[PDB]
Order: sequence, then structure tokens, then C-alpha cells
Amino acid sequence: MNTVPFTSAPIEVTIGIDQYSFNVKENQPFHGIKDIPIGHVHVIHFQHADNSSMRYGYWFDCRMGNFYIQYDPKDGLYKMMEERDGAKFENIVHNFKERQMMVSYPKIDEDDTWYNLTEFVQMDKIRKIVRKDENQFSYVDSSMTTVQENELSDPAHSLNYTVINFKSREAIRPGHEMEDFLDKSYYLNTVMLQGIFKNSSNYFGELQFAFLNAMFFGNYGSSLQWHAMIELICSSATVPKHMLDKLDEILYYQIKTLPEQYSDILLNERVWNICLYSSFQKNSLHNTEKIMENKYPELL
Amino acid sequence: GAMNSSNYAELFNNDIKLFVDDTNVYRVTVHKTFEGNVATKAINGCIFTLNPKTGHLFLKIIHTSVWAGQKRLSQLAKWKTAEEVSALVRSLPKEEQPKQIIVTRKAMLDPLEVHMLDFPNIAIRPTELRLPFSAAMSIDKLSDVVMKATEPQMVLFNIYDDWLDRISSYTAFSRLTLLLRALKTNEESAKMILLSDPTITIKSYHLWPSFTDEQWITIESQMRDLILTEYGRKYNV
Ligand SMILES: CCOC(=O)/C(C#N)=C1/CCCCCN1
Repeated sequence: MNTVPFTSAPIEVTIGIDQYSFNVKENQPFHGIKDIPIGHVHVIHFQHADNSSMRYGYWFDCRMGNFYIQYDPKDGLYKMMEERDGAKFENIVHNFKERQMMVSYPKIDEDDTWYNLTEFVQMDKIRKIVRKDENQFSYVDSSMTTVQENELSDPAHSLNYTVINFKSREAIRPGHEMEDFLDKSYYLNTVMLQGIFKNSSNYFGELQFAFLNAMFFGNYGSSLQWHAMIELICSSATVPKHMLDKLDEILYYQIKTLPEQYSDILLNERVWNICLYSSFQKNSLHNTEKIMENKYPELL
Repeated sequence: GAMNSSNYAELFNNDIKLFVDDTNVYRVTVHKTFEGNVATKAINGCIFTLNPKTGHLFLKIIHTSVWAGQKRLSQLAKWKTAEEVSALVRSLPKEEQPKQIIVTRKAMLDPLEVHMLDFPNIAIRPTELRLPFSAAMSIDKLSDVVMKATEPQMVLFNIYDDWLDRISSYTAFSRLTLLLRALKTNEESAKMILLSDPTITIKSYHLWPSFTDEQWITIESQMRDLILTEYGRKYNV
């Protein structure tokens, strides 16, 4: 069980920790988050009371260092930092726990939600999508655009997701135009899986990360990426059976966790109706289809 | 984007462009089987690819053999069309390649866009104009070459005959669109109009009769009358 201590909470802010969130009042005696489960990536995210513009946050893994939050009054945000003095850090944390100035990461023992949303997400892969190498954690916010978005403007602050484009020479073999456009198996299995991702775990990890950035920060290009990666599997006639079965589980927990009131902007009607009802895999996503129909029948 | 009434001038500018019509690519006759079921028999078709400024028609004949053993023929026809248009472009010298290809039906956009990925600088565009190019098989000499073909074949025509010696391309395309709209609405009457006068002939190297300018005005008026008529006959007005 690890800890992310806070120097202080100078401004009123809703703090998120994974799928949990709580309100901290301006100058309330809040000194961070304890009992964070080890073995998973986490995200700690922020929305200022006074400017709901820019949700922002940090992906991190407590196995990779000791991290804390400190408000910067110049740049105007809560910043994650690393404390390299291990003894100074344990001593800080222990004083804050003794005086009980920390919230407890509030995981119910029955609850596998976070594991199920982050099964294939690895910090090392996140750090290749979010390029800021001097730090072991990664900043994301609502406004960051994706590399593909910039092609259609700051490269250092981009999300470098894998470019998927169904009408591209990468996706379409000369002489197999119709075949490859209607059945994307070649593009999924040879180009993407074997050539770029190497295995379906990396594929699913990026897919899961895209969804989480879309959900927690309303990052529009992440949502585009998540839907593209779903659609590429569903538009492929030939998909490993274990991938299909795992995709069904992945999406099921994603749809389960989405806020009900956000379904209108985080869910692309065209992609979902095609995946569940028209595509090759229309009959292969039983759990996802059943929750989608019982929770968002409007979209469909 | 799309091509509508606001930009007639762009059709006749000096940027090479082609209209592509796929409506006669996959043609069938529907009939009863001995068992009383229904079956189709395909007949030869054509891709109608037209430079509206020069009148050059690239008539790609689709021989029925191309459909043998194939499934989902109406979807395949759009991709076959795309493939043959892309092959045509690659066969033209760079300075003759089109800068835009306008498809007369939106279902062709994706097939053509995918076949032309090698040509990122050629714009693939839809149109809102209701062009009557499906009636191209009402032009006797075009119908004749398609039906007689025994193999795939490309045949080059000028759909305006010699008209550009005397009129502009905006007027030639307007006359062609008018003759074709009339042939599409009532082929018999349209054809009677064009041929009632035995003394006005079709030169061997032409598609349409050799009308003088005065006679074209009379002809063009008569086709309007026909289109307007049929439109009443149809709605009762
Ligand atoms: C049926 C007769 O149609 C036309 O004469 C016509 C059309 N559609 C146009 C628009 C295209 C460009 C030239 C202007 N004349």
C-alpha cells in the first residue's frame, strides 16, 4: 500500500484517484492519498472549482518511485513531483498519517473494476505515448491533441497514439483494395498486431489507456483513438478467438464504468451500431452488447 | 466538397476533370427459372467516364465474364469501376491526368478514394446535380459497341461530335445533359425527335445527327417540351 502525499491544498479542487473523487476546500488540511494498491498504474486528476476548463492529471506507478503533489501558484496547477530522498519521504508520510490528514484509497474488496480497466496498461507504454522522459509519471489534460490530430500543433505536448487510418496505403495492399477495405484482417493482424504492437496485450493496453484519458479528461482525440481500435478489430473477419473474448471483457467494464450522463459525447453511435450489429464480430461481443443495450439503448 | 448549382463555371475551367458514372457497369435481366424461381442474367455493361470540357468519353466496356464466380456483384461493380478508373488515370501521361474526379453517385466515393491512394493530389468529389448519364446506353452507337463486345475493351469517343467548333463546352454539356435527360424520361419520343427527318444523318464518325444551329434550337426546344410533358403525364398536371 503506497502513498501520494500533498504539500497542501491552496485552492478548491475536485481530486480524482482512479475512478474515485472527492472535494477539497480552499486551504483545507488535506495532505494526500494513502493505501493506494500496488501492482497497477494509477491516475490522479484535478478539476479546479473555479475553472472547470482543463481537467488534468498524472499517470504513475508507485513501484517506480516516491511521488507527491505540490500546488504551483505561478503555473496555477497541482503538480506531481518525485522525491528522491527515500528517508525524507517516509518521514513526511508517517507524520501525515499519524495526524490522519490523508484520504484512504477506498477500494472495496469485492471490486475488480480498476484491475479490469487497466489490465494491459503499463507505465512503460504510457511514457511512449506521453513523451516527457525526465519524469517517471505522465501528465495528460483535456486539451492535448494526438499526433494524428496534428496531421489534419505542439509536438512535445501531443498524445503519440498509434496512427490508424482505414483509407491509407498502410491499411490497403495494392491489388487488394476492396478486400482489405471491407475485411481489415490484414491491417489488424499483419500491419498492426505483428508489425507495430507485437502482441495483443500492447494493443489492448493502448486501447484501454485511450478510453481512460477520454473518460477522465474528456480528451477528444483519445476517444477517437479508442473507437478506432475497437472498429479495426470488429471490421476484421479473422481475429484470434482469445482476443475477441478479451475485447468483450475490456469493453464491458469500460461501458460499465462510464458516467451515465456522459454517454452522449464519449460514445460514437456509428462505431457502436456497426460493431454490435453490422461487423464481422457482431455476434462475438455478448457481454458488451448486453450491457450497451440495457444501459444505452438510445444510442442504438 | 460536393458539386452543385453554385459552381457550373468550375466544370468548364482549365483544370482537367472527369465525371464517372457507374450506373451501367452491372446490368442484368431478371427472369423465371424452370422451377419458378427468379434468377438474373448479366449483360455487358460500361463505365461512363467523361471530360465535360473536351467531350472525351473513355467508355470502358465491362464484359459479363468479369462477374463469373463472384458474389455481391452490385458491391463488386463499384470497386471494379474504381479499379478501372484508377487504371485509366495511371495510363494517362502526367499532364493529362485529372485533378478532380466527380462521381455521379456517392457510393463510389470510398471505392474510388481507396483505389486512388497513390494519387493524393487528385480530389474525389460527389455531386448534387442529378446528371442523366445512365441514359448513355440510349445512344445507339454506344449501346452497339457494348453489346457486341466479346472481351474487356476501352473505346474512345467524343460525346459532343464536332459541336465545340461552334459552341462552348458550357453549351455542349448543357445540350448533352438535355438530350440524355429526354432519352431517360421517354426514350421512344426522344429518339423519334432526333430522327424524324430522314435527310439529317449521323456521320459515321459521330454519335448524334448533323444538325445546323437553327435545327439544334428546334431540337433542343422539342426535348424540353418532351421533358415537361412526361413530367405532367407523370404527376397529372
Ligand atoms: C438537363 C439539362 O441540364 C443542364 O443543362 C445542366 C444540368 N444539370 C447544367 C448544369 C451543368 C453545367 C452547365 C449548365 N447546365
